[PDB]
Amino acid sequence: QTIGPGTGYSNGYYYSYWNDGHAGVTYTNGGGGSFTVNWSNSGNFVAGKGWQPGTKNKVINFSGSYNPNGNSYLSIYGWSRNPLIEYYIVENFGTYNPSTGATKLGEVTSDGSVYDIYRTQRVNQPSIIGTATFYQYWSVRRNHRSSGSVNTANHFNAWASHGLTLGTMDYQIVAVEGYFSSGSASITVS
Repeated sequence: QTIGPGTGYSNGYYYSYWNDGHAGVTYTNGGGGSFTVNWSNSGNFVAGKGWQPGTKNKVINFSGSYNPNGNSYLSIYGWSRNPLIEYYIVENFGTYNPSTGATKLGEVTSDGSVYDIYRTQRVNQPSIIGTATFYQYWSVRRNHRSSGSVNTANHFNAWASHGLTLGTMDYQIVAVEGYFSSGSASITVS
């Protein structure tokens, strides 16, 4: 509620807010499923509310406003362990296209749009377990939106048949991620 980086609960919802230490972000937990993040000349941060652990069949609802001014993402975001996987199903984003860099593996239609499916590999990056090497799986929504429902099952199933296995689920969050930019977002999860 103007919280510094951390993990916890605040009315049945798990929250996770991570940043690289750069100034510029203010993350506020609101009641229940709500949080606000406002950032001006940020570094890299990831902030959001949801579930710990997540599930391979959750259908996640979100509303509110997302107003990026530069490099940012609004995604269903989470991790799995063994294998260590960072995954993103991106609903909307700013000036930087998330697929830059990626290998396209396929497509899937869910909740009103087809999404393009990509795999990237992070080498010696922070993870949930500390500095690690891991694959990053992405579904990018062609038709961008700031509110809706996501049936996660569709994405995890598509990923599976393109050969992108997932281990045991860690947290599963609706997150706004920023990379050295500015913006505003107020979102509510359910």
